[PDB]
Amino acid sequence: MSSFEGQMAEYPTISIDRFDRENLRARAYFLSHCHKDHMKGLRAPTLKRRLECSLKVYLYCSPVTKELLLTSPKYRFWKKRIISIEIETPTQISLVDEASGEKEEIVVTLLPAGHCPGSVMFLFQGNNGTVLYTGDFRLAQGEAARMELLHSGGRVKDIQSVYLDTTFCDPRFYQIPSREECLSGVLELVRSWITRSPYHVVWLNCKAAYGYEYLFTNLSEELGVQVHVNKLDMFRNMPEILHHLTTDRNTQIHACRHPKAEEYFQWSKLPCGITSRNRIPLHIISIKPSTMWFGERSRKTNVIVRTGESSYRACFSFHSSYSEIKDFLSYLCPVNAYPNVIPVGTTMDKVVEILKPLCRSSQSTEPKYKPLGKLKRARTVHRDSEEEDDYLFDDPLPIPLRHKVP
Amino acid sequence: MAGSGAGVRCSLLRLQETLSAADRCGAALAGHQLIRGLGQECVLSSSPAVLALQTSLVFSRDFGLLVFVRKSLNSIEFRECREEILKFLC
Amino acid sequence: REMKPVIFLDVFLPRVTELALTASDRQTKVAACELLHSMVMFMLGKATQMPEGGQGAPPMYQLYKRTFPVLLRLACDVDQVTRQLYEPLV
Amino acid sequence: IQIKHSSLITPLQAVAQRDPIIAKQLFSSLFSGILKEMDKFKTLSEKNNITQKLLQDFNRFLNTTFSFFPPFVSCIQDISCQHAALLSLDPAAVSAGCLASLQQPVGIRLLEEALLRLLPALPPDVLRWVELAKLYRSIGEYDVLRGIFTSEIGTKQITQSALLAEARSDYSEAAKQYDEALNKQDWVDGEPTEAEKDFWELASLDCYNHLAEWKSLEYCSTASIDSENPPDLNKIWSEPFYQETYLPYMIRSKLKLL
Ligand SMILES: [Mg+2]
Ligand SMILES: [Mg+2]
Ligand SMILES: [Zn+2]
Repeated sequence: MSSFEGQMAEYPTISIDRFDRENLRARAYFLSHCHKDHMKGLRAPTLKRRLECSLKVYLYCSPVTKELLLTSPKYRFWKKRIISIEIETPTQISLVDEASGEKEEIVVTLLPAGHCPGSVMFLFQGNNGTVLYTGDFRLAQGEAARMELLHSGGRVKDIQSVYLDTTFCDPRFYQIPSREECLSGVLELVRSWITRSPYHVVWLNCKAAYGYEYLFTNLSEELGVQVHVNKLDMFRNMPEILHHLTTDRNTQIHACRHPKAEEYFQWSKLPCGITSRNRIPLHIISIKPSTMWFGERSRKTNVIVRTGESSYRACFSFHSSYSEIKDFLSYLCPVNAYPNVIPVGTTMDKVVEILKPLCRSSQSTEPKYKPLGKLKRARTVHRDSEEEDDYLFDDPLPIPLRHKVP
Repeated sequence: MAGSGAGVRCSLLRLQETLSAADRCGAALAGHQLIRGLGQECVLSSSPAVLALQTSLVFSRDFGLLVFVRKSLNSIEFRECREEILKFLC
Repeated sequence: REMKPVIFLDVFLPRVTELALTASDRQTKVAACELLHSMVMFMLGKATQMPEGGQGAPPMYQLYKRTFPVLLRLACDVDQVTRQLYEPLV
Repeated sequence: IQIKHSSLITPLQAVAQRDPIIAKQLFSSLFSGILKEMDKFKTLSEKNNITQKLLQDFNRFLNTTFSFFPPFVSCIQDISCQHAALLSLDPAAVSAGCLASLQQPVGIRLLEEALLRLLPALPPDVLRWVELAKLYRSIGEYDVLRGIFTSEIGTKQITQSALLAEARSDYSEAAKQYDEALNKQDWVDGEPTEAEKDFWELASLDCYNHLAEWKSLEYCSTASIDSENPPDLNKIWSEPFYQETYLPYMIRSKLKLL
């Protein structure tokens, strides 16, 4: 999910990954990647009506994001309003107002996120300092020190705020394995399965639309088989991905999707209508790459687990784990840090108190001096009546006199 | 507003001043944003002292939510605002 | 180049031994160990140098009595360099 | 044993860069050696000029400092102790440095060597005795304090009688004698010095503190800081001598009364 309101505190004139209610007054739109939770309001009728009444508002995103977005027929009205920006290329954006001729320049830099085709970061630099928006990123430990654009002369830049992805910001997802390990496990399993007979097929229950192209491409390169998907016209301008997918159902590896694909697999049938070739039945096994299932285990588990006679689960996460998030935020050391999404189990307060010790808040101060005036006793209640005998005791000490005047 | 020590109070003051911004849609959006902000702020509160302070501020008879809805009921532009107010009150 | 001021090294010996024994800093400890080795060599040279005048060699017994335990405890130190330096010396 | 001079000089200066005590000892030794070698190398006038420049630099060091690094101050004063030409340091600066760095013994040694060696060479000896008395009071040596006040500072018989009464824990008679001496006008022999009157004032403050006379104590701790009959308490923050002499007794008396 995306708990972001698509509006930074430093630059409220730009909205990122959210165009629902208050972002209709923004001067520039930014899109991290092409996931549905980061595209709320992008197809709204009010936004459609606003686009046809303005000329200076644009939608900035990665070129791969533009290719994936313009392929959908529902978003083709953005064809003349999308401006793609290369990664690691500092460009100047003009936040010109429509009504008044006022203008404001800001410098944005796109950084790779390693999440899905077209996923990038947004690094803004303007009058209110430097802010960073890492929407659904994935960085291993020790990789934050390798980003060239986040360093200024060998040291980390002065970052004011970080709107980081906190999908797995909880002690349950302590150290998620790298995607290479899950890839190797899935490759070994699929090889050992399909190497027996040409009728052994492997399903890949991939929930997200984008993010699993790495697995498909590497399985195709290591097995020579082409994965089956529903639609592949979206990758028509991406040769390195298009030549690994196929619409034909006569392939072994499959990654097709369907709302009722579970019952179909239970009936020994892929999501595609084909259930057998040449009237010879097919032997199907299901591999579901996910991460939330592994975050609920109670003992030592493996990357490739077997939950049934023809069912498997793989730990394939496109989100940074708790340790990776902590390492990234501690290396950046920003003034503030806001969670974009709250975990299902965790709440807002726990994520906030986890992220706070990592922020650059190393500034303490002694409490303000509370004055003490007008003492709480006016009259001397401890006064004596001065009745004595004056003979049992020695003479009183005479009052001293001091005439020195410096 | 200068009352930034307790963000709830300044949020309520800005929400009250919103009703005088010629009853426009942009004012409605700003008011809805302020309402959601003050709601998510009052929800995360856990200490009972600041909790009582916030529940006394939001139900005040000068800039509270009830007087805000009672005076904004004649304006159709603040439909989502009253809905979010009622949801936060629930 | 034009003078030779006389410096008495026995005023540094207690502090130098204390450092060589219990210095936390590695550079400070190794520097104190080298300085103590050089000072022990200087003590031997002074004790063996015979004044050609009527005065004999200065007695180093009061210095040996408190230097030898430090050298023994340094020659069996957990540190590799200190042990390899002070075992042949002992 | 056939080591080279470098094999001894390099580790020595290496340790000196990382240990302040070794650095303090090495600098003092080198300073004394170089000052001793120049006797057989220069003439009397050149040595006098060099020692005057050294004295000026040490006075500038002791006067311009805010951290009061104990090794640095102790090294400067120990170097000044070893040479009779550097014993003329500013006594006030030495005492302030020793009170700020908690190095009272080395300042006591410096002042005693200045009072001994420079004896044949306000008077400077009186100032040195006052600073030495303050340094001894700062460490709780009250017997030596009273000895100094009887032998060098005090010159009248009233001072001797008051100190004799104070030695027997008879603080009332001592305070009466001190008040009589402070209010006296007809001195047959001569007028008392300023140091003696300051000692009288401080000893009367001490006697009033011992007798738990809080009203007299608060009167005497503020009657000599301003000209107006109702004293302005903020005048204490003007003089560092005030901040050290009258502030503790005034605060104590006010707190006791409250
Ligand atoms: Mg998303
Ligand atoms: Mg994502
Ligand atoms: Zn299929």
